[PDB]
Amino acid sequence: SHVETYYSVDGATHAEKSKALKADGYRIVSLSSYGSPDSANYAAIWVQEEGPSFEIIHDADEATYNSWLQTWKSRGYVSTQVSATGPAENAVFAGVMENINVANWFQSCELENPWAFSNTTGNVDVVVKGFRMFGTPEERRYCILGHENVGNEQTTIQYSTPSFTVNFASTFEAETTKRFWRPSRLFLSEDHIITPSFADTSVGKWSHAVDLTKAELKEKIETERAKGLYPIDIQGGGSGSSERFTVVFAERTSPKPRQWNVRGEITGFEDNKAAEEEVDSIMRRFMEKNGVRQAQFAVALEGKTIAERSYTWAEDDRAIVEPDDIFLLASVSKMFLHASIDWLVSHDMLNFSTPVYDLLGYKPADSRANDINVQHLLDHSAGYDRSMSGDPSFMFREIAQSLPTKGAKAATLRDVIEYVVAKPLDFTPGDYSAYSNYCPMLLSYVVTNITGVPYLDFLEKNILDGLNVRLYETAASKHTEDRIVQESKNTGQDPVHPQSAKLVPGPHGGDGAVKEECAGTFAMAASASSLAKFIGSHAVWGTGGRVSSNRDGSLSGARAYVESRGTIDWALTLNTREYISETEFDELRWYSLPDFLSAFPIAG
Ligand SMILES: *[C@@H]1O[C@H](CO)[C@@H](O[C@@H]2O[C@H](CO)[C@@H](O[C@@H]3O[C@H](CO)[C@@H](O)[C@H](O[C@H]4O[C@H](CO)[C@@H](O)[C@H](O)[C@@H]4O)[C@@H]3O)[C@H](O)[C@H]2NC(C)=O)[C@H](O)[C@H]1NC(C)=O
Ligand SMILES: *[C@@H]1O[C@H](CO)[C@@H](O[C@@H]2O[C@H](CO)[C@@H](O)[C@H](O)[C@H]2NC(C)=O)[C@H](O)[C@H]1NC(C)=O
Repeated sequence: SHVETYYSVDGATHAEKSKALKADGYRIVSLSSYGSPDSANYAAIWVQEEGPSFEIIHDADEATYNSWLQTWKSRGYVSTQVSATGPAENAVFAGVMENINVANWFQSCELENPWAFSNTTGNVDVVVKGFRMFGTPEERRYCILGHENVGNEQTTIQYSTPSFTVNFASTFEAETTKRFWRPSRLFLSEDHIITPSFADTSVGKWSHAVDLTKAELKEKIETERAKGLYPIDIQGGGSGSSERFTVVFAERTSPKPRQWNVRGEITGFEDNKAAEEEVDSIMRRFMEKNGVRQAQFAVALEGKTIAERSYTWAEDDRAIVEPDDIFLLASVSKMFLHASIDWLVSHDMLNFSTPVYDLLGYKPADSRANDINVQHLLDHSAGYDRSMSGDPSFMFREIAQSLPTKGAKAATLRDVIEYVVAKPLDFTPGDYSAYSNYCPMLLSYVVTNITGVPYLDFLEKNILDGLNVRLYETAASKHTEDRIVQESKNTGQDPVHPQSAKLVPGPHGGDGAVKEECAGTFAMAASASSLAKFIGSHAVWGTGGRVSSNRDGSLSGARAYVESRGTIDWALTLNTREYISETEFDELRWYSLPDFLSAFPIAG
């Protein structure tokens, strides 16, 4: 639990301190090598706790390191730290091998490009555990070490190549704007380039400093120690006068464990308690394997909830999901648009046959766009193929920049429509269907245009019948204390501030959508229960009353599924789409949960 740190020590001092700390029940959790290969310096962190046997090496040339690596590999040991300093031909190496059980690990110190590490790892997702960009600027070499990502941990590392240098301040700001995201390591090269790695695991309060002299580091370590933060990473770079340090501090030595929580009741089943045990077992296996933190399952019969199970597999700093919490619905949002158009047609305010752009007063660049009717947009047969021409729903930034205001103002729904009506169709209306986010955007504008009511107002008054279905607002700052965390590793350029260079999280504009203009297509949020209830009297797919079909949505931060099968309706919400693969999700929604509904009947 006690944390011992040293930095700016030579091989001989490292070896003395190592032998004494180890003999007094410490294990090495961080090793950095830096400086000149003829006089390398070391920074190390040691934690006083029990654990498996380990081996360390330092001042090792390539031959000695590879021989020692291969030797301890052959004895079941696993590389957990790797560092190198100097020109390729002349480099010295340091490392830690541990007697741990890791299925698959990978390491190369011969990479000339860090992106080449994927060829080493094949089809296996890894968490990078060790790194050093060594060599020289003209002849760059990389040590990269990765462990198989058991638990599907969410991580990033931003590499610098001979042809691109990471701006550390802007990367650090972008990555830590994502909720719970924190530095794991701040790797540092001899030419003072930071290669930072991030995680959304929790070590309590944390802090960091970069570009520190040993004097500044010593002060910073004392400052943080008084506050009860201890070093979890330390990295040196440079020799002599230009020696500098990165450091990350945390309250804890290791990530908090996740804890399992379930809320809600199954009420309308033959054997309610045996139904809970089985579906809990299914969801628990899925969430543990895929590292999913927050999820909901719900069954409804004729618009009435007969089952709700809300699931948390999360550290104690994530809210415990309840059945009435709301999840970003992504393209499940579309069934509310279909219901809105159904309302307008059956109240004689619109026809399936109504030509849309003539109704709006637009003169398309494509004569064929004059034939696009309400039905074409419901069916996605209107002529918009995003595989050919890209997806307008994620082009708000590029669209705003094309305006006369030249990116000073965010693009509106109307701006996207005007942009699209001035571009050709990809195909003749009605020839085939191509799944389109844009088609229900244009129909959401038609709803406002015909009624003079904002789409959200129209939904509350005439469609939702008091269901808590809400716009998921774009801005990250509106979501910083939300119970439900919409999780993505991803960041992108900001469509709300189209002249800003600063990357925003994927669920908060990073994916390229302004959610305020996408209520009709994927920007709504609701409970699984609200979904299961709604599809009881509305088409889950297509337009009209209840049908036997299903609908899903995928955005950065969200996965949702709803299905009407037989007499009942069921829904599933996840706080992520970054589960392991589609095959994990498809198995859950197409075998596991349907096979549960078969094996556990509703009340007789
Ligand atoms: C249904 O959708 C259509 C298509 O979007 C929409 O028609 C558009 O309405 C706007 C008004 O909101 C029209 O824009 C006007 O165009 C005239 C010239 O033709 C301009 O001079 C107008 O300027 C006024 O407004 C400006 C902005 O506040 C001010 O800068 C200025 O001082 C003026 O007061 C104005 O821009 C637009 O031409 C149509 N577009 C088409 C293709 O018809 C329609 O209003 C929607 N209907 C409903 C009921 O919502
Ligand atoms: C929906 O369809 C009906 C029937 O085609 C349309 O009603 C017609 O409107 C046009 C234009 O004003 C008239 O010339 C016809 O005489 C109307 N027919 C009838 C039977 O009333 C209606 O305009 C369409 N709605 C929309 C919004 O396009």
